[PDB]
Amino acid sequence: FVNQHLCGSHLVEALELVCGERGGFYTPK
Amino acid sequence: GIVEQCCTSICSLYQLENYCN
Repeated sequence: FVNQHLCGSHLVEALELVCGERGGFYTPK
Repeated sequence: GIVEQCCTSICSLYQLENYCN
């Protein structure tokens, strides 16, 4: 991404930083 | 692979850019 890693809930939070819309990226829930 | 590509490391946002489908 840019500095944080992408494992655990860090990857999901990174998807929101990319687009930001719900049901737009991988949303495990 | 995108997540497993650098899950235990820091690759680049250019990979996650393909997660807005």
